[PDB]
Amino acid sequence: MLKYIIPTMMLMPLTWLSKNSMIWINTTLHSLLISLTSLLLLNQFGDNSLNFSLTFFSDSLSTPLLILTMWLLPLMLMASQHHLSKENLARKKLFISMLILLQLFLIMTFTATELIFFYIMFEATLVPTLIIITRWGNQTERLNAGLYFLFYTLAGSLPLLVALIYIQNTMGSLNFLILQYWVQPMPNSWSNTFMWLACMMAFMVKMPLYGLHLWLPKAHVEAPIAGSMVLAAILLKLGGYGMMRITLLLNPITDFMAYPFIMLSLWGMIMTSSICLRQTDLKSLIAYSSVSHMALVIVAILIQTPWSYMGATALMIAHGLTSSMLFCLANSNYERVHSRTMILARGLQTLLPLMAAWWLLASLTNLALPPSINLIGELFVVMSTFSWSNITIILMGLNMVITALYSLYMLITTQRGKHTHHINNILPSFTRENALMSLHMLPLLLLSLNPKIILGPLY
Amino acid sequence: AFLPSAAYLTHQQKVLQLYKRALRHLESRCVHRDKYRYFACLLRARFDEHKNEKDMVKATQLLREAEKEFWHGQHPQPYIFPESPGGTSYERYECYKVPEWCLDDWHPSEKAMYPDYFAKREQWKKLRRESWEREVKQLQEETPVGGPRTEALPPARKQGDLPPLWWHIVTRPRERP
Amino acid sequence: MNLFSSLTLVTLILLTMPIAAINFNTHKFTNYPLYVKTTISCAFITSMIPTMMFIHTGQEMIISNWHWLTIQTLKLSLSFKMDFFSMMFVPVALFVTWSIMEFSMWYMHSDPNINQFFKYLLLFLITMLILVTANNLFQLFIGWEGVGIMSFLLIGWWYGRTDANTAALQAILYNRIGDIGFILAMAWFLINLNTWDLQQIFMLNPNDSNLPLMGLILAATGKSAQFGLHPWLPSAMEGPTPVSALLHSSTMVVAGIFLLIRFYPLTENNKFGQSIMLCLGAMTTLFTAMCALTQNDIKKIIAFSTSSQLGLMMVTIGINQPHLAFLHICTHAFFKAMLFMCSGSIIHSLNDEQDIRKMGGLFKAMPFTTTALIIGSLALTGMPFLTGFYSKDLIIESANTSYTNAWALLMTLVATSFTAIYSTRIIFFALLGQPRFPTLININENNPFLINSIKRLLIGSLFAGFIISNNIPPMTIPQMTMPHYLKMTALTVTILGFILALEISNTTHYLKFNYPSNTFKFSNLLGYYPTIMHRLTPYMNLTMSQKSASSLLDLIWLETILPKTISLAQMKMSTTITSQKGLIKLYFLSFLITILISTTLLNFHE
Amino acid sequence: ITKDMLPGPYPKTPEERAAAAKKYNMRVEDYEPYPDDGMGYGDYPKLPDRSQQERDPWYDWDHPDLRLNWGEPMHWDLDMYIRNRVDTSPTPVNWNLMCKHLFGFVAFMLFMFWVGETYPTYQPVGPKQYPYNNLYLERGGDPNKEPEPVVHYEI
Amino acid sequence: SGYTPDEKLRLQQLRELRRRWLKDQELSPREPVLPPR
Amino acid sequence: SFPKYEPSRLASLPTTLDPAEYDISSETRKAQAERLAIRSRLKREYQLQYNDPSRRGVVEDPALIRWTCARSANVYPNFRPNTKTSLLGALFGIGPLIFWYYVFKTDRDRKEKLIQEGKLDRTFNISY
Ligand SMILES: CCCCCCCCCCCCCCCCCC(=O)OC[C@H](COP(=O)([O-])OC[C@H](O)COP(=O)([O-])OC[C@H](COC(=O)CCCCCCCCCCCCCCCCC)OC(=O)CCCCCCCCCCCCCCCCC)OC(=O)CCCCCCCCCCCCCCCCC
Ligand SMILES: CCCCCCCCCCCCCCCCCC(=O)OC[C@H](COP(=O)([O-])OCC[N+](C)(C)C)OC(=O)CCCCCCCCCCCCCCCCC
Ligand SMILES: CCCCCCCCCCCCCCCCCC(=O)OC[C@H](COP(=O)([O-])OCC[N+](C)(C)C)OC(=O)CCCCCCCCCCCCCCCCC
Ligand SMILES: CCCCCCCCCCCCCCCCCC(=O)OC[C@H](COP(=O)(O)OCCN)OC(=O)CCCCCCCCCCCCCCCCC
Repeated sequence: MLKYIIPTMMLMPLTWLSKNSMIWINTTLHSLLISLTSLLLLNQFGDNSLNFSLTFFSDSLSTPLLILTMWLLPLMLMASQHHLSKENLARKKLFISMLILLQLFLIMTFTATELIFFYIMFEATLVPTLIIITRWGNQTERLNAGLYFLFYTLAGSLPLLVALIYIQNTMGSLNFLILQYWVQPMPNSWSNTFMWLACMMAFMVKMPLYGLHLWLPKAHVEAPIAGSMVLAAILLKLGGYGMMRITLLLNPITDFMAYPFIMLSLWGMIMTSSICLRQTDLKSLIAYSSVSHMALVIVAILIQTPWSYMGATALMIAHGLTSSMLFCLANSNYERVHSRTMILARGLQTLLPLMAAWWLLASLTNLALPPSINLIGELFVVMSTFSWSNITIILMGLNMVITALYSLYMLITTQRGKHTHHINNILPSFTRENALMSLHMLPLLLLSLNPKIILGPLY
Repeated sequence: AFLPSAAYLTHQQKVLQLYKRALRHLESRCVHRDKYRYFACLLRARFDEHKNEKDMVKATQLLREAEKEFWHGQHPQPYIFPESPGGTSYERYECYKVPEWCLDDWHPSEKAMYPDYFAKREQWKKLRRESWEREVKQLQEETPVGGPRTEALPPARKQGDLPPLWWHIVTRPRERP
Repeated sequence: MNLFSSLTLVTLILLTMPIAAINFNTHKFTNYPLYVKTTISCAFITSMIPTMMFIHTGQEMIISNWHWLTIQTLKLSLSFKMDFFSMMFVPVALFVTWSIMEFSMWYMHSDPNINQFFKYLLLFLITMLILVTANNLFQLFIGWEGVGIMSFLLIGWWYGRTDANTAALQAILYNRIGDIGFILAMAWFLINLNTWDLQQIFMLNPNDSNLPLMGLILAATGKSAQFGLHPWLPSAMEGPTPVSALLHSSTMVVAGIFLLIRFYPLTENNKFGQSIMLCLGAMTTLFTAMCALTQNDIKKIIAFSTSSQLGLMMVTIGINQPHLAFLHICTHAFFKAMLFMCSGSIIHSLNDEQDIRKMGGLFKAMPFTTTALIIGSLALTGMPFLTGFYSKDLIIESANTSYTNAWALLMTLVATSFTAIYSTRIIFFALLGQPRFPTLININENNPFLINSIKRLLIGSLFAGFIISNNIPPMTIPQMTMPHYLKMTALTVTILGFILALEISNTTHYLKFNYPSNTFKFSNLLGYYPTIMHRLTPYMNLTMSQKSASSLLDLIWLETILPKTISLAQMKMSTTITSQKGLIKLYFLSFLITILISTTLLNFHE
Repeated sequence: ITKDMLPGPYPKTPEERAAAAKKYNMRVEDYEPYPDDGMGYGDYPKLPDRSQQERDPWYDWDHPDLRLNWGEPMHWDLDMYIRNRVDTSPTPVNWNLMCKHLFGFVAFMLFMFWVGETYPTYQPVGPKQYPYNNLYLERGGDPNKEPEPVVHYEI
Repeated sequence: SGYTPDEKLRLQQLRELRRRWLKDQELSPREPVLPPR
Repeated sequence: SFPKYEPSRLASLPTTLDPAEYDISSETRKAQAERLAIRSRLKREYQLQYNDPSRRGVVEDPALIRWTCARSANVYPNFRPNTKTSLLGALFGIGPLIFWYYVFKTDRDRKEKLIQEGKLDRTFNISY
């Protein structure tokens, strides 16, 4: 994995030694070169994971998250270069440094062979995210949002530290490859109950779990566009990655510990989606949609059937692409009206037709239109949870109604109807913005041709 | 109720609006033109019966029970004109009513496609921006203290002035673009 | 094998070619609608060859040409099923769509998004032929959601109009409520039969098929606009007239009926599903034909007409006669598409007038439209040996002569009378009588697009029931022995409908005014179902979406219990610790109390 | 925008109520806040819960699709009372009478389908008769077993 | 009683400017000026 | 005589059938004139900015900003935990969680009891 970590670190001299007008073009070019290089991780086998060293390996779960992560950096650089154009050159280089450093932490978070190194990188991802939100966020509430984002994650994860060090003392190792073969069944006790909670609640917060999700409609909304892209597209999916790693060590206790949390998700996706029907802030509507979509990933990991893991990792990759594009579309209208009120700018298909078509495609992938990998993940999770209990389809199916309802209302409020009269600074769509939308949507639609690469280690 | 100039509906205006709505809902009930013609003259006779009532209390009472009469006897799906609010073609072409300022954001390769149109548009924008300060100082010298009482706007007073707040009435899009 | 499968796939690839043309364009077109119309005419000509060589031998096959994805035992492939249903439905859909697009080359001619319109309409056709030629549930679900999304994009065509966007989101709402049951059926077949392919579903032949058939009936209720999930189809007339003619009369709305026809080996062994389909389709064909008796908007009348015919299709599925139902689909496409085309020709000639109380005198004024509208209404009501006679009459001859829910039979016959009543309502208010439209007569229909497009479906509505019903092979045994009152039932009830509604029509010429009774207000306000359930069920959702979910839980209580209580606790303990007066006496007195508690109270010196 | 033009706490003195009504651009005798039970409304006005469909459509509105003006105090549920959502407009038949008619019609239809299912119609014939022991091999019977002899006779 | 004389004068002046605008929406015989194909 | 119109929550009373529409008293005249005055002032203040050629941007509506601030930010500072909010938060918050918990727990206890006893038909079930 050292053929990826070293170019990501060489992106630091590539942004701090660049000419003052070349610091976006060079970082975009070489980050796209790293993203083209990321395809070598697709050397996956049906039996063995691509095991590099004592420190790094990459199975078919971590590989699509890595390719999405290394792809997301050029898209964040294209997204965040317009509103940081009047910024000081040193703070501009510091912003690019925080994005590069966050990618650097993420690519060795997903390839951590050992779990306490996973913890160190997993909590290392807080600090560039916290600095990006609380420094380049636009409104007043970025400080409070950074506080909530920091202290939900740390309060969930400092018991995870004690739990992982307890596994290191008990089993002898926190290598995942060793613990595939030295896993002991976890019996029923209160000690093993709080063992389970300490191993799970950090990732429950990072997914987020319903009831614990209060950081997210502040952290995703008060962030800048690159912060919202990396928080929605990757940093939620650390929780699903970590749960899929750590429920190896939590059997058969998960079979009766998952019962409340599944309820919290199966009801939570009914609530948060319903919250999306009454959100006046468009960016908050996309945030609660992200909560509603990650509730299915929580359910699928907690029922721990193969169809559920295949659908959950397909839903993670698909929601990363779709939610990143929806935040970028909301930014494309925020850079024209300078407000996030959804009812303010209306009728935008009369003025911006191709950008309305990008809104249309992002809304159709949001509502899981087949054969998108959104629908492949959604459908496979629904199959596995019908196998879990035959009544859950009601909570699934009603969700698939409400998920349609706000996905098109967002399309009807913003793009359709009569245009707002007094708003006259609606510029034509830049080539940069349509490039951003196309680089989100075209990989998402190409993955419908060959979806087996985003279906996880048990395809 | 809700009018831009008047703060209310007078009794005479309420009687006229009830008369128009009664004839329209009756015509919805009375599809054919001769049958509607007969019953519309009968309804005109009913309106011309109590025409000369001088007691405003008694007249308001008669208007109120006539509204009760109408609400009991209205068509459930009345006739609506196509471009009328509730019709089948109402606000249909609002997706083609592009505002004028979008023409300011064209590329020069498509502005040069219409040279006379934009060369004629520049003097519209010129006339607008040199009429603007005169009509603003017209509005702030004629409006009473405490704000304008009604939503009515004054006309132009001089020979050379344009009427105040005129641009989004003159340069509104056509109803069939 | 080499001719059949090749021209089968050539039809679909040919239909996808103008999508590549409109996506790979630079220029202004040399009549791209003519290009799409020529493409669909060529697709009809191409698809007739596999249909004729199916009529010869009964030659069926499956083209599982592209392996897509293997989920451990579920090998999803790009698999096209060429059986009786695809071989009969693809040429009918292509012929009707070719007529609708030559209609649209005249009707939508003033639209500056006409290439976008023909693009969307061809995308609808591609998704629908994906639906009907599908072999597994995933590909059928692709076509299912595709025709739903193109229904959204074509109801909300004039998107600045609020009512079009409202009706489009309404149609999506009811279709996704049906999709709940569709995905329920897919879930049941994967978990209990390890398949989405129809062949393994049919060969395993499950007995406990209550739940998946309930899911499929719910899917057909949502997609084919049965009762409970009906109002989106009359709402769907808010789009343009060729959208209502192609999608919402003949092609999209029969997809739930097509879904229950496709699973006929599972319905011919489940009597409970047959009774549920029978009662539901009889309820729909009663209620929608009753609502059509009093409507004044002509597209709403023809929309309740096609939903009543869908209810009759659900009835004849429910009496275990699926091939009569599919024959009635292929029959119904012709005259119902032509009724919408003639109504839209009236609408265009009268300057977007759709209310029938401003029509009339169009007998001699629009004579070809008059002729084709009369032929379409006679085919709808089952005039003998027009196309609607060759299925619908036989349906009644099977609905009477079978072990049947008798209330469903009586409501089916009352629906059959109501078809005659609203058909002569259309002919009486649109064609007969005197003018009621305004005084600037611009009545004109002399475009060869309009004339030829109604002409081909007119020849279809004359001869297509005869041609198809003689060319198809027998799949059941037709019940042909029955008494004279039971053979003449449909024709007698239809003639009674015509006579009674002529009496009702001639009562309107009198100079007598009656108050509207509760039956007229019930049938005129759509059984009160779009009035209550579109005001109450959104209300009960959206307050629950804000007063309970948004504000109360995730802005107050889940925000109260974890972060705010802990934050106030830490603030309060911080203000109690650091509230020291700086006095040295008090600190050393606390040290003495510390040493006394450490010795006497905790025994730290032991 | 500034602080004293943003919503604040619930008004309890009449001068704070007058300042609230001046803030929300409406008359003090027309200004009615939500009742202080602690639901987070604050000083926000309780507008009388009318849909935007009920507004006068012929008026020259500032926002014609919303039927709403500039500076006009929006309803708390303005996202809910748009013309794409919940309509409170008056109906020619009473609401309770509509519910009576709809529930009575649906219940009568369900009861009569149950009556028709309990007493079904049929034809005055026997059962359909099939050869080869009621088609034993065709229905999927195994040939190593042997069914009971189903024999039909002439009549 | 119809319009006031102020309202009549305003509608006449707005009518004149509106008809000037709508007449100036017409095309020249040289427009559209197309590129050399 | 005629059946009187019954207004509902979702079917309001018409303006024509309303008695308080017909108030010819002078205090209602002053109320209607004062509302016309406020609406005329806001209309003038809007369309002075709206017709300005120098303006190229968003005419900011403090009513809309005020509404979006009231829907989100002012909810918790004007929350008081009392009997009504506690009962509605415990009835609507942990109520359905308990409900769906007992439903899914009872269903899975029933299904596991049928499977481990050899009752549930799990014949072709090999995808899970
Ligand atoms: C590996 C090689 C692969 C080669 C083949 C590639 C296959 C397709 C890949 C994805 C294509 C997306 C690009 C087009 C859409 C986005 C841009 C756009 O809108 O442009 C408009 C523009 C034309 O319109 P315009 O008038 O100029 O402007 C638009 C107007 O303003 C007004 O706009 P509008 O709204 O009127 O028009 C938009 C319209 C709006 O229409 C819709 O939104 C309706 C679509 C949904 C319903 C119908 C489809 C339902 C599903 C059925 C189809 C799938 C299954 C079929 C298979 C058989 C059955 C199983 O959409 C279309 O016309 C698109 C038609 C195709 C739709 C495909 C499905 C997308 C729906 C959302 C996701 C669904 C699930 C995933 C499906 C993935 C399929 C691969 O198109 C272009 O300029 C095209 C430029 C070139 C595009 C290249 C795309 C591939 C790039 C990949 C590069 C690397 C690989 C190399 C291959 C390169 C191939 C050339
Ligand atoms: C984001 C906010 C929510 C975060 C939730 C985090 C998880 C919730 C539960 C955490 C419990 C504490 C960590 C447990 C680690 C268990 C490791 C282990 O070996 O356990 C077995 C051990 C058992 O000891 P042992 O393993 O040495 O015993 C040998 C084995 N037997 C039992 C056979 C003899 O458990 C313990 O010793 C104690 C476990 C419970 C600890 C209770 C104290 C903490 C209370 C909860 C704090 C929760 C977070 C607080 C902050 C909230 C926000 C401000
Ligand atoms: C205008 C240009 C047209 C093409 C010009 C170039 C070709 C010219 C004509 C000569 C033919 C060329 C040789 C033949 C083609 C190659 C043959 C071959 O073996 O191809 C390899 C394979 C054949 O399948 P396969 O089984 O060998 O490989 C599948 C791969 N595995 C086994 C790993 C899963 O692929 C193709 O043929 C690809 C094209 C397929 C065509 C249909 C694509 C539909 C896309 C839908 C996406 C979403 C579907 C979701 C739902 C699916 C159903 C559930
Ligand atoms: C085989 C068995 C068959 C059984 C059939 C019966 C079962 C289903 C029972 C009925 C459920 C659906 C009907 C109720 C909801 C209908 C909502 C709807 O369509 O609202 C339309 C409304 C605008 O309509 P309208 O006013 O007519 O438009 C013209 C404009 N003047 O638009 C709006 O007001 C916009 C609203 C947007 C938000 C929608 C909120 C409501 C969502 C409801 C979801 C219900 C899911 C139920 C799932 C059950 C699964 C078991």
